[PDB]
Amino acid sequence: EFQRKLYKELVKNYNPLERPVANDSQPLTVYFSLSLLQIMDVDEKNQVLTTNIWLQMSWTDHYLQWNVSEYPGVKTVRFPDGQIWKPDILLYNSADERFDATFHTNVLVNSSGHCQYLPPGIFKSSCYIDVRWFPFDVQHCKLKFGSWSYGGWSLDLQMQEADISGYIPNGEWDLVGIPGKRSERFYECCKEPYPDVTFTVTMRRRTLYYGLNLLIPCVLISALALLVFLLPADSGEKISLGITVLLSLTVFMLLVAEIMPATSDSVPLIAQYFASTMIIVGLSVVVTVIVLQYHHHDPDGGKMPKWTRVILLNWCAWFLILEEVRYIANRFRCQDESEAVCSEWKFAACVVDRLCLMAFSVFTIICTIGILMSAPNFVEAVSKDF
Amino acid sequence: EFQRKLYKELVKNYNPLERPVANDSQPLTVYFSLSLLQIMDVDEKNQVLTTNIWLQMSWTDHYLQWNVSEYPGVKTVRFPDGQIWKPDILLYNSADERFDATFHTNVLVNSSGHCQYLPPGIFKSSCYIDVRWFPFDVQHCKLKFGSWSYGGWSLDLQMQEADISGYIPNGEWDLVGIPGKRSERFYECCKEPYPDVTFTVTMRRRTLYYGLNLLIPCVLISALALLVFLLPADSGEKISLGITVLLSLTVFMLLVAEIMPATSDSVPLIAQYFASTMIIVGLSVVVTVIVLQYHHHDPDGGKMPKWTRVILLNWCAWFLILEEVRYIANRFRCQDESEAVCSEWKFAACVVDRLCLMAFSVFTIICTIGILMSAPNFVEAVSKDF
Amino acid sequence: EFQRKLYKELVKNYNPLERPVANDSQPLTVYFSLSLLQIMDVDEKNQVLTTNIWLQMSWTDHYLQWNVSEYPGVKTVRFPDGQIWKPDILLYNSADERFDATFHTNVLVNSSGHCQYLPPGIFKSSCYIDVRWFPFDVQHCKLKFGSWSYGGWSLDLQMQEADISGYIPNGEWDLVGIPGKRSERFYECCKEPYPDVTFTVTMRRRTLYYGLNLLIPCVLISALALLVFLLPADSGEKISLGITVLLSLTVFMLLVAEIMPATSDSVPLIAQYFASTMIIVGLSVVVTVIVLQYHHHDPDGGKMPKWTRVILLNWCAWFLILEEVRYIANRFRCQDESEAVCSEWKFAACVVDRLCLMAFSVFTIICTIGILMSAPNFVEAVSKDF
Amino acid sequence: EFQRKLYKELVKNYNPLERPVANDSQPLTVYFSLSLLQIMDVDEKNQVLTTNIWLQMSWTDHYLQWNVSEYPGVKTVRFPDGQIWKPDILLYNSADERFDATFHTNVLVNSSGHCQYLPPGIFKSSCYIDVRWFPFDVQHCKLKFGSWSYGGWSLDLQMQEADISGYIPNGEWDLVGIPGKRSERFYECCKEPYPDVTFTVTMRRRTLYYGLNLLIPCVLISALALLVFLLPADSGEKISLGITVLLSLTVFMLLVAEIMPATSDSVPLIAQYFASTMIIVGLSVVVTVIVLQYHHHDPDGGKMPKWTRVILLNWCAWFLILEEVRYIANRFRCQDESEAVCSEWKFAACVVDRLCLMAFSVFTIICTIGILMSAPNFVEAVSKDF
Amino acid sequence: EFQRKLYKELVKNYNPLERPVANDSQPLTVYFSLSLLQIMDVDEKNQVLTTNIWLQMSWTDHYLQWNVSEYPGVKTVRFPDGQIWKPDILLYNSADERFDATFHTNVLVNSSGHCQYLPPGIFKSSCYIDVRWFPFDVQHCKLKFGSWSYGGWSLDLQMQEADISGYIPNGEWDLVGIPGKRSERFYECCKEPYPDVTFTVTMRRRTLYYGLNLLIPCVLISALALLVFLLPADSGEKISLGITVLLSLTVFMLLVAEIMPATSDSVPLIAQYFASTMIIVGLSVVVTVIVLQYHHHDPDGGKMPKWTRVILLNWCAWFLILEEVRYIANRFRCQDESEAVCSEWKFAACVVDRLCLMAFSVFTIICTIGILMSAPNFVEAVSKDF
Ligand SMILES: *[C@@H]1O[C@H](CO)[C@@H](O)[C@H](O)[C@H]1NC(C)=O
Ligand SMILES: *[C@@H]1O[C@H](CO)[C@@H](O)[C@H](O)[C@H]1NC(C)=O
Ligand SMILES: *[C@@H]1O[C@H](CO)[C@@H](O)[C@H](O)[C@H]1NC(C)=O
Ligand SMILES: Clc1ccc([C@H]2C[C@@H]3CC[C@H]2N3)cn1
Ligand SMILES: Clc1ccc([C@H]2C[C@@H]3CC[C@H]2N3)cn1
Ligand SMILES: Clc1ccc([C@H]2C[C@@H]3CC[C@H]2N3)cn1
Ligand SMILES: Clc1ccc([C@H]2C[C@@H]3CC[C@H]2N3)cn1
Ligand SMILES: Clc1ccc([C@H]2C[C@@H]3CC[C@H]2N3)cn1
Ligand SMILES: [Ca+2]
Ligand SMILES: [Ca+2]
Ligand SMILES: [Ca+2]
Ligand SMILES: [Ca+2]
Ligand SMILES: [Ca+2]
Repeated sequence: EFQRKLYKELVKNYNPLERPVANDSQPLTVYFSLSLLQIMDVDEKNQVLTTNIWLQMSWTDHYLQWNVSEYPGVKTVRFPDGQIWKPDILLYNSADERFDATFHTNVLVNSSGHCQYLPPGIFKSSCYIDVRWFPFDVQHCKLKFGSWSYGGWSLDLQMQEADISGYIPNGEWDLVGIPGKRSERFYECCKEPYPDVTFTVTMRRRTLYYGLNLLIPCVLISALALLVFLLPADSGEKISLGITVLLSLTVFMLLVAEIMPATSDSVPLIAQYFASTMIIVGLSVVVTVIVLQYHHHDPDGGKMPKWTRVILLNWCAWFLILEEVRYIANRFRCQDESEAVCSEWKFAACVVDRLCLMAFSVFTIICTIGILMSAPNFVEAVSKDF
Repeated sequence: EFQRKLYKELVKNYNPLERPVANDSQPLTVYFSLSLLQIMDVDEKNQVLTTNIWLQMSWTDHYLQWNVSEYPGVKTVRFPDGQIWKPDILLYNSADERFDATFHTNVLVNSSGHCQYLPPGIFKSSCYIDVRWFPFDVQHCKLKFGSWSYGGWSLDLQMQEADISGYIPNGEWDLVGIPGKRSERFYECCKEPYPDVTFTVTMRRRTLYYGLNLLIPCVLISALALLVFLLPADSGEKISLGITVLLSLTVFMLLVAEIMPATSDSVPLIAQYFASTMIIVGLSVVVTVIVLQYHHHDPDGGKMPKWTRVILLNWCAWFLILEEVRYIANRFRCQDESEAVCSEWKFAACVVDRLCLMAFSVFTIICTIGILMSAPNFVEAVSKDF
Repeated sequence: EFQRKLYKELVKNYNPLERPVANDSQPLTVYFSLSLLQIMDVDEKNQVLTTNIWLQMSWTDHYLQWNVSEYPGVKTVRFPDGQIWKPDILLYNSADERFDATFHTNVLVNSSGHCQYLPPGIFKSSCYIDVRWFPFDVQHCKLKFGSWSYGGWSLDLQMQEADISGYIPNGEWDLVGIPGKRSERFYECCKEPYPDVTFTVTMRRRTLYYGLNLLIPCVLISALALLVFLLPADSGEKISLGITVLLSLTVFMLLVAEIMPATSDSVPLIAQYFASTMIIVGLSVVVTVIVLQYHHHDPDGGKMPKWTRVILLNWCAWFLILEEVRYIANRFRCQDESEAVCSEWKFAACVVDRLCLMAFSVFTIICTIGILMSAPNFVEAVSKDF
Repeated sequence: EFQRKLYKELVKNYNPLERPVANDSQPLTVYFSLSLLQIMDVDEKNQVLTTNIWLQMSWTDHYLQWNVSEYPGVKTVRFPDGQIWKPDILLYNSADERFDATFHTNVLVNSSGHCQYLPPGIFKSSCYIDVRWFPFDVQHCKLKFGSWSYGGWSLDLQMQEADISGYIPNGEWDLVGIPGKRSERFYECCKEPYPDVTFTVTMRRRTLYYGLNLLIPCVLISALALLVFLLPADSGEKISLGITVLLSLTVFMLLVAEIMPATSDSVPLIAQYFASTMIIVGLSVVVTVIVLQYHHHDPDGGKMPKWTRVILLNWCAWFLILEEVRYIANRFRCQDESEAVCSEWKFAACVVDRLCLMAFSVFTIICTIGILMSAPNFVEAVSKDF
Repeated sequence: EFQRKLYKELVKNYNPLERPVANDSQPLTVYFSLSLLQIMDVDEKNQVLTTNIWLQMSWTDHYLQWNVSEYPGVKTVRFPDGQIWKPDILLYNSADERFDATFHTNVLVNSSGHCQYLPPGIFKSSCYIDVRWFPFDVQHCKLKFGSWSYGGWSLDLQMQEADISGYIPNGEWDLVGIPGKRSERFYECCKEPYPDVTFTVTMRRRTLYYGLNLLIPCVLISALALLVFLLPADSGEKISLGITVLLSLTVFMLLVAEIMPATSDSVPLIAQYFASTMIIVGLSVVVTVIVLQYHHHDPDGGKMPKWTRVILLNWCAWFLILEEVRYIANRFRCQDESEAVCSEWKFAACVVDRLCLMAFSVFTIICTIGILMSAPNFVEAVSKDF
């Protein structure tokens, strides 16, 4: 009864286009806040963050004011999208391909005129993904909200801290925080400042999954590569193992690239270490192969080039019936002679391959300690996850 | 005729914004229920549940009341979305990217004013997927329904048990149940309690498909690994078989990861067993390779390091014309001597590889019995499916 | 002219919510039919059928009746979605994620009041896919159409046979038929029966493509496996060929799984045969490997275990200067002795591998004849396609 | 000014449902044409053609007629979707899953009443893809446009030739033509003929990309297979090369299948040649393997079966101290005897493998000349592209 | 207050269809500009550019003019989509499949009547991708904006330079510029010129990512191929390494093809070099195989064909008790003779393989220098990125 009379009374001359202020010269104060419920996805490939959030717009409507005594039993009313004025607040850095993911809901109003609007949304935002310290990386993905057509002189957009009380842990990501910042900016379009509220979702990646799925294979690859660098040139399977380890490493680099963006602002350290040890082992497999097929015939066949020889040699010095039996026995002695000789090529391949092992060791230690001493602390993270 | 007169009469002063209650101070009772028709998909990768469901809202409209005698032959009327009042009930934990998948249908009303609303929907919900006990896992995926803008003081949302009479078995999933729970909650947004109805789809996975597609290959891999651990170091194909089994196991781990989420709250036991036996076999292939190329030349070459030797040895003890023929015959005797010797390295690789087999056996038994004695009972499940 | 006057006359007091019947107590007869134009897709993975169809609703509107003499030259009128009454007929088992794929078109009306409505649609329906007899399988995919809010007492939904005159052959599927069935059902929701019309698209798969793409490789794999089972244990490449055939077979099983659902109600016979011959060949490769590395040293080394020996043996029985030359000549005779011996292990591996070949042959014949004598007759199908 | 007065005047009694003709008994002439801008995609997998096109509807509105002198300065007016009458012309064979991709734009009208309507669209159409002559194939993909509810007695849909002046070459496809055909048809639905306009996009594929990406590998595979067929049975790597070439060929067949539909109306010649040479090389690898492990022991071991022997033989005929040295010398002579023998199996494998090479050559020549003499001429196409 | 009175006053007789000009004979000047915020994606496969942009339409409405003194405190008003006139400006070369990605926002108006409209959008445009100079390529992707139904006589569409002040670097692409061009064009549809504004996004690709992910493997492949060409025919692993390098190269070519379009207007130089060195190494592996199995038996077996022999030879010339011991010793001498011979086939394979290495070197140098001296300068680009 009184609800019907009130709804009829309020919409007599109401104009949804009108900014609801008694003084048209004064701006309208809008308290905009956010409630994060769940981080639904982080597409590092497309640099997209898919979140579930409830916005919170609170403002005052000078015309929607009634007296509870006049209308007993009704302390609230609801007004849908087009029946009253709502701020045109939206997400600037949206990637939704509709550019507005809000599900328009009812606006709740009470006698004093305080209007609440909590539109939910599956918001897809564009946030820059940093993979320099992968996979022990923290991402600061931004959500920039603001009014499109209402400026500071017409809409004083204030900020209230974001709400994470209802947040549901994702499992693959850990929500460090979601701080907000209200900033006043000017654009090369318009003479009025347009305030914005930027909420910076700061979240840290969880590494147990990638610790047992990815890093264990990686340590296996490293150990196999060290094993390859330990086998001598004459080893039968040192060339085969090098080749096989190469192909596995390459496949696994492609795996890393599948889930990582093509942005050139930085390179995943894991992939950089991959490529490094990759060139190192490939160079070692190639050197062993050139030593085994070109230097084999001559004890000083690979030493003919002036440069190759002097390099290796000086650098190593610095760094360290009767006649019948006659014929057959002579030929057998020649066989024995031809079967049991090694020359400076075995020693050279051992030196070169030892140098390759040393180069590989310089890279493993440096990368391991560097990833340990990363801005997203690795020691503390593993202490937490292990 | 009378239908036209009735439709004209009912919408005289009706306001769809008005909550239809004679006493505006009293809340409106809404009986919300659900009818599950088919589980359409379970994207474990994105942790999404795609279901087909018919909602069931039943309430009372004080203004839509007629007398059948006055309007003979019309016991019902239908009102579409915007012509009368419907509750703003929706799915909180939605992932639809429209955030409302309901197809708005007609509201059915009878003379007493009892209004029915059964909007169908392809609902995409966010539910946490537990893969700890994969693939013998049960999932409790939640569907949280509630009114967005109407609170307990305005909408007493009651719950009626869900309906599965029309449910169609998926084939890959078995519907254990769909119990409901009505809860009253407060939010850091608003001073009124907002009741919700949470239906917990509890469903168990079917394993015949994964029993013959996945587990049979797994047992094959395990048997091949045991075979690898049984072959001696001198075996020609023990190093090749280890490598090949490694690559197959890795591929198959990647297969598991393709269909499993990256959540770090737990690890699939199948994948954990993969990684375990993987490191075990790789360590065994590596040990055989170091024994075959570094220890080969010297009978006590690998025994030079103090630590390696003492470990193996003490632990094993605790755990257990004439002159022409002269020359040629002497050299042939030397050949015979050089061709028929084995040393402590064969025994050490047998001990080490035997220890690797023992470690692999400790893991196989433990994991097999553990998966047998899982909270989602495995013995009963196989009894059902086999 | 007269068209304008007629359009003005008809919408004087028309109410689209009103069911257009002179007697409100009587139901309205709606003849619902279907016209299938093209089967666009069959996603066996998600069990979805994507079709192009034109619905056909024919009914009678008591209020849209004019006299052609009064309005010469106008025998028809068109009314869009919201201007007049249309039945709320829709597809129950829809998977569209809008749950209504109809493109709302104009309703055609003639002087007698007979209204036609032929909304086209790309309908996505959920139909259970049976892969038991893959790839010689027929699918009965259902399309259940019905009114959502109008029951039998208000809407007598009759069925007219479906129209395939304009159907376009898909090429991968053959349309055996599309019979219809009108059924009256009750639901745990409502006191009125709600009739439905179910059209059962019965279509058979075409196998020429899969006959030359898939089955030819399969027969190749089978022949290679038989070849593996024919080679003796001492064969150099019998262990390598077994391993390679294994990996190829596994890859090809994964190919089958890529296009097949994970439903556990049945298993593709092709995949079952895969897994069978897979375990058989793997067991044979494993047996040859255990015979070649453990039994090699001793002529009765594998015969030490009591059980292994008795099994093989009894089952086979049921189933079937001078002194210098002295030294060197003696050692050469010892070499000759050591170089030219085979023992009961060659015979045992031949017996065991022969038994593996017999097991493989029992499965090939049984599966080939079974697939020949399938409910979707294979002999007639190949006669048609070959 | 005059524009406002004109817009007010025209919509006085206008009814968008009314067909705008002075004589309601006469049909309305609609000139429908098309402007193709870009072929955006050809999904051969789903048999879908994605095009960018501007429709062109031109007709006459008897009621939208003004006098320029009465309204100076306004020679045109614009009317959006629902303000005036537009024909319900749409694409019958659409695959858009909205079934109408037109972006509704303004209708342009001039004093004589001539109305223009040029709605743009990303049209997805279903067109049958012929891969028989792949990749030198031409596709005739149809676009069938027509009015849904207006028939010949009410809408005389004329055709004007399509416009390609603004067309942008795709690069992967060459637009041979886009001829149109206006046809009058009847349906098993309705008593009135419903004319249609069918534009047949006839386009030819470009093969430089597939000439250097695909065909070069193919010729490599063919040469490797010929090499395999040239190596003798005793060749060490003839069995390995055959196996490796097999696996590569299979992978590359799967590549062809990835981009080709599963339609069984025809088979890609490239894939047919693949499968042919595949069975040929596999049969040759298998024959060499049976000759190398079963016939090896006995010079007439493979000649025991009556059938195998007679076949090969007749068909080939039609087609073409002292005693110490005694012992040791005798055994060495036996070694020499056992080391240097070949028998009828080498000759038989050469004959059989030569026959396999001949079968492979019969197929290569036949397929190469056939693809040369294809309905989509290959010689002229390569002359153009090379 | 005054805002309400103003909003009521302005919409008294306003017609959104009316072009807002005092003189209907004169055209309306519309200043159209653009603000690029972020390049979201470049799908080279489908030749699509996904951008985030804010349009900027500025024009004048003769009817929306008020006096600030009459309405104090209100200097601006906002009008949504359908309440006033907006130009029908859209993107001609759109690929959105809705063909309009603009999110319709409010139109801002001030007392003088100057109307601003800044609709944001995720615009998907079709732009031709040039991969000739991959990956050091620059793309000129066009955005053609224009009015659909308003021509030059009615809409003088002027251009203002695009705004990149708020642009966010993508990371994978570098924004060289976004120049604009206003052009007047006629169409085979209409008698009036329809001006357009074309903004040409000129952007350069970043190569650090592809420099360490892609090019490093490529140089590895090249070095391995050179190594293959250095090994002699008798090398044991020269045939295996060639085969393995072949398969890796092919896989990596497929990787290039995965991210590259099938357009035949040009070929990626990287892929062309792939195919070249691929045929070269395959020809070398094939030649070594024919030399090793057909020429082996006879020292002049491959020299029998007249052509093969003369080619190689002339081109190379231009380019450069007692009797017992008797028997056994004689047979041993025959063994020695048979074991230590090479013939003109080793020299011929060295010559041929040397020629293959020379052909490979002619291609490596030519392609490396050509890519260095590309229109998108490579030396400067690497100087920037390295
Ligand atoms: C509210 O309305 C009641 C009843 O009309 C009246 O007595 C009271 O004065 C009003 N209060 C205010 C603050 O206007
Ligand atoms: C219903 O209407 C009939 C006819 O007007 C009247 O006789 C009867 O009293 C009414 N019943 C009620 C319960 O109002
Ligand atoms: C604006 O309005 C004020 C107040 O009515 C009036 O005094 C003044 O002359 C007006 N100015 C113009 C330029 O019309
Ligand atoms: Cl009508 C209008 C005026 C200004 C604007 C823009 C200024 C800031 C940046 C985007 C939006 N808010 C957009 N529309
Ligand atoms: Cl106007 C309004 C008031 C309250 C709410 C919220 C309170 C609970 C949680 C989501 C929704 N229901 C949302 N909108
Ligand atoms: Cl208002 C209303 C009443 C009944 C129904 C349901 C009964 C049958 C099954 C689905 C639909 N038709 C749906 N809505
Ligand atoms: Cl109301 C009505 C009448 C007829 C038709 C159909 C007849 C032809 C084929 C499709 C459409 N045009 C569709 N709707
Ligand atoms: Cl009503 C009408 C008239 C003309 C046009 C076209 C002419 C130019 C090219 C596309 C569009 N602008 C489109 N619609
Ligand atoms: Ca991710
Ligand atoms: Ca799944
Ligand atoms: Ca399919
Ligand atoms: Ca394609
Ligand atoms: Ca890209």
